[PDB]
Amino acid sequence: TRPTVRPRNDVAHKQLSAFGEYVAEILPKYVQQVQVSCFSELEICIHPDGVIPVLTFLRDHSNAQFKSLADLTAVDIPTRQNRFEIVYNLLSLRFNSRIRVKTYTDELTPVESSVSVYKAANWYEREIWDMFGVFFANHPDLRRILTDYGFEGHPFRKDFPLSGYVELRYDDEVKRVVAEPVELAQEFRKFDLNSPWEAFPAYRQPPE
Amino acid sequence: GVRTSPTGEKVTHTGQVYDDEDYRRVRFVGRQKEVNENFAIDLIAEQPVSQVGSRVISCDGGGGALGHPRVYINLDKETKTGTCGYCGLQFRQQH
Amino acid sequence: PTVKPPTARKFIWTNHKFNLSGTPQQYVPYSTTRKKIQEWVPPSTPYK
Amino acid sequence: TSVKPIFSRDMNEAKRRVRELYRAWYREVPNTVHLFQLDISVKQGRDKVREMFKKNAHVTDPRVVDLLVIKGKMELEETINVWKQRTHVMRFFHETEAPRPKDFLSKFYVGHDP
Amino acid sequence: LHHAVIPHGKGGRSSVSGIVATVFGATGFLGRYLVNHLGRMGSQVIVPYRCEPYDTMHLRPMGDLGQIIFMDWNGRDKDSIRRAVEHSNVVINLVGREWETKNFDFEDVFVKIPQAIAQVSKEAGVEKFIHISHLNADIKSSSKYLRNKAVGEKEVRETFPEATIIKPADIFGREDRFLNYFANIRWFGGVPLISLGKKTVKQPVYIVDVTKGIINAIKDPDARGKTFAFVGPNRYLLFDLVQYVFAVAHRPFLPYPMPHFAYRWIGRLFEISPFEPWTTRDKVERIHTTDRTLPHLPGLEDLGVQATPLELKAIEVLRRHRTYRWLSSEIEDVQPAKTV
Amino acid sequence: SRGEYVVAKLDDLINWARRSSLWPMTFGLACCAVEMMHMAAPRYDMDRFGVVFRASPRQSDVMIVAGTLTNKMAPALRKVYDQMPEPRYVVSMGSCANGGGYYHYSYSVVRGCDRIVPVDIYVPGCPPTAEALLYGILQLQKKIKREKRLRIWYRR
Amino acid sequence: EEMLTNNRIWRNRTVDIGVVTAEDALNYGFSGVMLRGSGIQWDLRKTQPYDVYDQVEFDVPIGSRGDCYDRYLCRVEEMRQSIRIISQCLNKMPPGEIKVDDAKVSPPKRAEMKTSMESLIHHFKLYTEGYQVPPGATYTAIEAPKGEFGVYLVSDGSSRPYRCKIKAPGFAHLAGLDKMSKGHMLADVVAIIGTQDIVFGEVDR
Amino acid sequence: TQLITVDEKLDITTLTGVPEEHIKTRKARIFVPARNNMQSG
Amino acid sequence: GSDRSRFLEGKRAVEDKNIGPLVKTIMTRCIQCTRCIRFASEIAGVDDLGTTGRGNDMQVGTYIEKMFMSELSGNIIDICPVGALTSKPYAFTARPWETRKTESIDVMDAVGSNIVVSTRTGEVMRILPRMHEDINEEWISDKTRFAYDGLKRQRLTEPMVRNEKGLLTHTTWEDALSRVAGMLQSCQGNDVAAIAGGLVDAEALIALKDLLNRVDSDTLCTEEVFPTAGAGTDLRSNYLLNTTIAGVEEADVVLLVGTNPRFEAPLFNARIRKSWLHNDLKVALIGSPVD
Amino acid sequence: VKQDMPPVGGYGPIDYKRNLPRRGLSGYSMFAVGIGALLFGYW
Amino acid sequence: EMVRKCDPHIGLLHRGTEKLIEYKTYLQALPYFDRLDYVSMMCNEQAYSLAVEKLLNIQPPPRAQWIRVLFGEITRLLNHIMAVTTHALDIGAMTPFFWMFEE
Amino acid sequence: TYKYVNLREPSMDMKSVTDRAAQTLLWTELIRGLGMTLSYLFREPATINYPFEKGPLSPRFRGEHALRRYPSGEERCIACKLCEAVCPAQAITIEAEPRADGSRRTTRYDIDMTKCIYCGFCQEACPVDAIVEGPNFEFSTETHEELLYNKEKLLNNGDKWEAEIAANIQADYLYR
Ligand SMILES: CCCCCCCCCCCCCCCCCC(=O)OC[C@H](COP(=O)([O-])OCC[N+](C)(C)C)OC(=O)CCCCCCCCCCCCCCCCC
Ligand SMILES: NC(=O)C1=CN([C@@H]2O[C@H](COP(=O)(O)OP(=O)(O)OC[C@H]3O[C@@H](n4cnc5c(N)ncnc54)[C@H](OP(=O)(O)O)[C@@H]3O)[C@@H](O)[C@H]2O)C=CC1
Ligand SMILES: C=C(C)[C@H]1Cc2c(ccc3c2O[C@@H]2COc4cc(OC)c(OC)cc4[C@@H]2C3=O)O1
Ligand code: SF4
Ligand code: SF4
Ligand code: SF4
Ligand code: SF4
Ligand code: SF4
Ligand SMILES: [K+]
Ligand SMILES: [Zn+2]
Repeated sequence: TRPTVRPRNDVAHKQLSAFGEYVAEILPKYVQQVQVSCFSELEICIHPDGVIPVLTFLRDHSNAQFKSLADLTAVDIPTRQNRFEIVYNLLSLRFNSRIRVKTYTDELTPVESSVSVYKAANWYEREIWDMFGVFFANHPDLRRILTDYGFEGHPFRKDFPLSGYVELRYDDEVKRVVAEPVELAQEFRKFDLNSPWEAFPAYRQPPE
Repeated sequence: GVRTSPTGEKVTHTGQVYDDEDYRRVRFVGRQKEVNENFAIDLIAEQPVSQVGSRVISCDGGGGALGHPRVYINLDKETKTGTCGYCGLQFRQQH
Repeated sequence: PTVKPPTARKFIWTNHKFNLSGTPQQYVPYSTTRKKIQEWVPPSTPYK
Repeated sequence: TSVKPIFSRDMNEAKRRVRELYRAWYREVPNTVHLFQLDISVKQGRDKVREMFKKNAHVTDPRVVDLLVIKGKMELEETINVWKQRTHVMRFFHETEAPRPKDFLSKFYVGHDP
Repeated sequence: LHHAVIPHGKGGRSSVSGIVATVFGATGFLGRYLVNHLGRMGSQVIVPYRCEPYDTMHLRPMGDLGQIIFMDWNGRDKDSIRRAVEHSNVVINLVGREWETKNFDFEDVFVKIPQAIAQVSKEAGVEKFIHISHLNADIKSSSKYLRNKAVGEKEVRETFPEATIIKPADIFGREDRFLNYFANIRWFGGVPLISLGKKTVKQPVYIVDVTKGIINAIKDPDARGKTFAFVGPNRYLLFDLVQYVFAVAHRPFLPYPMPHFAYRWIGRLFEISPFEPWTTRDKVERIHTTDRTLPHLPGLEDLGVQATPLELKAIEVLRRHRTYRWLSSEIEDVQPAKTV
Repeated sequence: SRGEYVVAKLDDLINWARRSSLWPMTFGLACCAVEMMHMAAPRYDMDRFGVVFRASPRQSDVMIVAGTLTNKMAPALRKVYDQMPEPRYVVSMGSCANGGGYYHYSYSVVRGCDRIVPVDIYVPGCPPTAEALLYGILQLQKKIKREKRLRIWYRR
Repeated sequence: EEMLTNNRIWRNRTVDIGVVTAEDALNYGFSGVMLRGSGIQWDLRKTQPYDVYDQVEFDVPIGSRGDCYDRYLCRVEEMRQSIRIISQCLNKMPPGEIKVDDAKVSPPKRAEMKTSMESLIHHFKLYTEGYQVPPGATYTAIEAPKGEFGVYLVSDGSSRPYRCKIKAPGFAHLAGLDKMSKGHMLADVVAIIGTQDIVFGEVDR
Repeated sequence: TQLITVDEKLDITTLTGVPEEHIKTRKARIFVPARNNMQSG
Repeated sequence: GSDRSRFLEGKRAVEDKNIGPLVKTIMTRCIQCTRCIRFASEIAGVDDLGTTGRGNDMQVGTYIEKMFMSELSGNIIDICPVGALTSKPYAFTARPWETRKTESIDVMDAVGSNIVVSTRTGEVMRILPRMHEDINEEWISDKTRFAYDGLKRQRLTEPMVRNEKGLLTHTTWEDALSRVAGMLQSCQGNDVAAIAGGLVDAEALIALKDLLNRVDSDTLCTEEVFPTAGAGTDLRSNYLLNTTIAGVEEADVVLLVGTNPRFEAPLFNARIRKSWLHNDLKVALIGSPVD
Repeated sequence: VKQDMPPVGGYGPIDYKRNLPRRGLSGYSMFAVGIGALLFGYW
Repeated sequence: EMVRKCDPHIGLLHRGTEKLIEYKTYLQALPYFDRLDYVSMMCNEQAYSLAVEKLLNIQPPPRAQWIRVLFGEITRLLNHIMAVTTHALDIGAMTPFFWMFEE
Repeated sequence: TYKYVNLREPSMDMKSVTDRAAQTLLWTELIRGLGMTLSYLFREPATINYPFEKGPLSPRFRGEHALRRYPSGEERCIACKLCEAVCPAQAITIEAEPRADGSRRTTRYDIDMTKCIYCGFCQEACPVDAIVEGPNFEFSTETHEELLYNKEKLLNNGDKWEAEIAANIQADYLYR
């Protein structure tokens, strides 16, 4: 198990288990699960009405001090009923660690914006409106940030296909770059690469 | 062994040539259909059948790690040569 | 290649042609396969 | 079925925001035709805003029309400020597409599309 | 019917439309918009180009990969014409010069070259030939343009009997020689007119309607041997037409009559040039030739094409020729002209 | 003839003056801007050929589309090309500007800059090396050298 | 450093220009130089050490005022320390292999693919299907020379990533541009676009 | 209260931006993907 | 398994066999698992595949130049887990990761075999079975598996009308449908009819039935003559396989009257043989003594 | 084996420091040269 | 010419990297990271490599890690040369641009 | 383990204050910059004479693609489609069939050079070294479809450049 196996850090594993016990008993209103991953990174799974109360704890409390909002992420999972999963990544410089505050919403239910806690989210959740369609109420300037101006739909949703529904071309009749229904030169060749033998026995789900 | 179709156009080694009424010859009007005249089947028909004194022969295309992976060929039929799958070489037991 | 020449093959061009683009010797792409669906040829005699 | 609203409690405030958004577009369209110096008139632009509002006029869910008011106000916010261009405004006006045949016999003739 | 020329797709840019069109003179006014409206369907278009290749470069963003084949040709050579039309299932003639040059008169552009292309299109198996005449092209007309064009039309009709011959009246576009011409006589003086420009009646037609008519003539097999006549929906006098152009362009308009005998002497003052001449007496005799009405010939409404009137697209043509002080005046901020 | 000889010498003259003083414009988009900078570096050095940057479109001969043309910057590229005075040329640099490249199937990439602008030289690479970009500029010079402007002008 | 650090024209374009306080730098998600210009002692190669950055010896330049000039000096001194680490790694380079020898993860060598059978199956299946990654979400962050470059990679258990969020430094830095250009002219906003090393491929993804 | 009671059909067909052409003219198929007979897994 | 080789030797090479124009056979790649032999012995019921030799030289084959042609001779392509028995028409043309697996239905026989038509770049590559417990358990016949290239030859691609000399010339859809409807409107009553062929779905059949009922014609026929005497086609009980295909698993006496179910409904004969092998099905045939 | 390795005695030491060499005269000497230039010009 | 409000519209180079990553394998997902920070190429290679190796519960050999650090610091020289010299270009010292691009 | 950039409190004796006042008035660092620029004036600049000289490369270099052949004429591409399963741009289109002598060969090997990212997963995934990414980088075009290489153009690149590609693989195959 020496040469080609990543060495295990039981110390950060145990410390993130203890800090997860700490946070789960400080906040029983919104913290729903606490899990320490096998490579020693903590995930605090909360309720979507707890964006402001939890993250203000972690930004301010003298045992957490998660000062920097590093990354903010939605992960569209279509097989749920709350299909979007907003992932907060928090870096604490004083205690030198990272925490992962995961929560959920579907399309129509809004998530309360956390620019009152972390100003760094001023763009990040803005991207989640542009890419996914998760609306963030009580945001300073919420709009698209990355796609085209006359762009209909949200790209990183998995019902939205790889190539969109509009392509562009210059048109010399109207002297204008116009959007037309997409006709590809080559179809995107989809590869069914899922090998039907069970790869990982430690990740087997129980049957019906 | 390249030949010319009755539309005046050279045939590829696949068998591709446009017919008489096909409009897609117009992309070669004033230009040239770039084909290769060193056909693979013609340049491997020239190679001799290698007489070897073993029942099972090992072919690797020559060069060691510069050719195809090394496969083993059975040579029991005196009717049929033992053709390598990758390189097109073919062997025969000499008895 | 006048001290250590490259190894000669029976198919390597001894006539190196330069970038022929824009000239009538240039390259034009095309499909290299054959016709997939073979159409039906109707008969040459009437049905009477 | 007891969910959290966005802005409106039921369809009264929802129709209020749809109505104020259309008021904003009807006030705005002559400025859009002027500063983008389009070759269309104000009448054709207001016909297009009418068509865009009647395209989505079958919704009965208050959260869905709340988000539609939000997306319409984002379109308004990017139209009033010059953040869109002439192409982004004229992409509503499908001028360059071939007109799609609607009846059955022409769709039978031109392809396999149902 | 070959398998590759069967139409496919949604009729977009990368569709297959089943049209193989050789558009002679596709570098000019009608050819630009015709390759535009063919390349958005997916047609293997042959562009035979006479000019500099650079002047054809703007025809490359108008289609998919390899749908436009550019090739050389010469007007006095049936070899390159046969080389270009022998794989096309439709040939379209857009060869024209509104003035005469040293190497080619009106006859070599309108009699020799169209009959040459039509004869070679007959002897190469082409399904449809299309010739573009002018609505006032008659044997008994005053300008050598219209006489040579009617002679060449009669030749094309007697050498290719299924040729679709189309009559546009006076086409206007962004690159025309009709409205830009009428807006380029604020340079010379006060836009002089023969007999005040009140005795001639016109009806101009917009180039998108003419291009839709040409393509709906290619698609429909009811166009074999016909003789269409593309006209605008509203007739105009010349005087209030020029006054409408100078009111859309928002210019000082002070007209004055230059007589019938001394305005051709100004017409010879500009055709002494080896350049593209600014005006000539042929353009004078064509502007002061009224558009005939041909009720017995079909038009845009006999191809399913709704004609667009002048008041929608004259602003599109004439927004260029404005100064800054009325650069962004709206379309409704002008008075419509008086139809007759 | 004699006038044909005069306009042939004048074609050689003005095509020489247009090819030996190509002015590209500072138009980078993506990773190919780095290699376009290295084509302006001391080692490969466009300016030894007479090839110098001018940032305005009004005073440039060629526009090297160095990088990815997305769906949000199609009208900016088109208006930048259209504000260039004639003669204007386009050297499509890199795979995303040529044919979409590595982001060809993606929703927000114009699949080739030949859809938006006319393209005179295609320089393949991801990125094409600054030596190969320099070879593309030299092939553009070999395209300008065989222009026939006043010959076709005299023969029309 | 001779051309720019002592030059008065450079100091007059960089001393007052774009000052970032400490708590606002932690607040806006700044990372790397944008923190280290503001006096924040944070370098991800010393704090959360990865591959062998615990076995090299180098210094971390810390700014004093947070302007363009201190971040300039931070970048110059990081080039100095990069020469230091390259000298150490050219002296401390061990012998060994270059891929991980687990052949289900890394492809095999070509001489052992064209002779053996298991390595041919693994070459075939690593270049056609690829290796299966266990299901789970990770956030791996490094100190790119701009700042924290991070990948939040969520894997479903197949050979294709389910989601790959790319935390880039220039995104948060160009966010903080809105505060940093308060009370300057046009000719200083170009220096602020400079001192935040904004490469827009990572801003726009 | 701070909660609304919606008894309507859940309909985001106008928010996803997908055109009508590929909402009513497509037949979606929900299926357990059948096993490839070359393999036993 | 592991990830490298300790086999520092020279491998064996086994002679290839010749068992037909369907199954390309390269016996070097075999692992001697014997799914060949248990398949051809229990389900195909041929007893002409076997194991010759002994030790590491044990060649799985026929021992003679015998062409293994059963009604289910292609399914040894399916169950062989190695590439020792590949399809010979499908050979070299495709590769499974790029194939789109469209789940479809056999129409070659009235068994109703669930299949997968796997395609590539808009072209049918091959046809495999699906696992359906009551029809085609995970097998198909050889006609179903290898009748995909007749699907892509001799295809009617364009409307063809009679010209002035009675030849079939190509034409548009407008002209062909107009010249059909011109004779359709001049027919009324029993002046127009129809013959329903072999491969025609219920959508087309009810389409043409509604079209010939707008003309009020009931002369709508099929190729295969079913006797209408007695109840005829009214009750569904006397023109079906009323029990199930699965019910042959339950039965004990199956009487076959006037049919040859090996070649007409081949996987139904496979179900009769599996009930014969396991559930001891007692079979009787009235007709010619077929195999 | 035959692999890319550093030599057995290592490499030479690589300088990585600031070296701004402090050239130029003093301040008083530069003002002396300047005032001497002014006085010679004035004379 | 005093600055009151800056609003950076971005997304003019948005190509959808992290949607194309979801449809390709891991070895195929690596060359997107060359093209995100295209003056910090092997840094982003190293970051994605550490991400996948963290998920795989495997570690590189020692020589691979020292080569990663060697070329990561060469990459650090590359990115800081780009940063410093184009910042001096945007301010106006266009000369150390040309002096450092031979390096 | 850290250092403070720009934390130099300057000297405040009359000597150094007079030195900095003369540095401000008499422009000392400006003359330092002028001296450094004049010192790079008098060098040999690194401008190489392209196209009569060429840039330095290495045998790992990845340029225009090519299909190689055995030293008996038979082509190497045995139609096994790994190079389209690993191609990150999906720039390769392969269709195959058994030819006359029964050997597994291609009938369509398209590489779209304007999709290709020139990363060489095809030349390292090929189990027979059939597809290689050669040394040619001076293969620029003037028309877009000229960069859509089919099987014929790639065989022509292989036969044209085999005298160089075989030597590069001969010099490089011990590192892979
Ligand atoms: C005509 C022939 C050639 C002329 C010389 C050509 C070579 C020199 C040019 C070098 C390159 C310059 C390029 C542009 C530089 C732009 C920057 C610049 O100039 O900044 C100006 C700088 C500005 O300095 P600063 O902006 O750094 O000032 C510091 C200000 N604080 C502290 C607020 C930051 O210097 C000057 O303004 C100097 C003015 C002229 C000095 C003349 C001194 C006369 C001394 C008389 C005697 C004094 C002793 C006491 C009295 C005795 C009486 C007898
Ligand atoms: N106002 C109008 O435009 C109207 C025009 N028409 C008719 O429509 C047709 C096309 O008109 P339009 O597009 O406006 O004219 P253009 O001047 O814009 O284009 C005519 C084309 O013909 C080519 N051509 C002309 N003479 C020759 C020659 N001797 N040899 C080779 N090529 C030649 C030109 O080639 P090159 O680019 O090399 O010069 C050019 O491409 C003409 O028949 C005209 O009479 C009818 C009604 C109105
Ligand atoms: C003038 C010379 C000698 C060089 C510098 C230069 C070019 C050509 C183009 C550009 C450029 O620099 C500016 C500023 O720096 C970057 C840096 C970039 O990325 C790091 C980048 O990416 C799109 C774009 C740019 C500009 C750009 O378009 O030639
Ligand atoms: S063609 Fe490729 S390497 Fe080049 S700029 Fe585009 S993404 Fe970057
Ligand atoms: S089924 Fe395949 S592996 Fe098994 S004995 Fe037959 S050929 Fe060999
Ligand atoms: S794919 Fe399977 S049957 Fe074919 S050679 Fe490899 S291990 Fe043997
Ligand atoms: S080098 Fe080009 S053809 Fe080869 S795998 Fe990479 S992108 Fe595909
Ligand atoms: S080029 Fe190589 S990897 Fe690609 S199909 Fe041919 S032999 Fe296989
Ligand atoms: K098999
Ligand atoms: Zn061999």
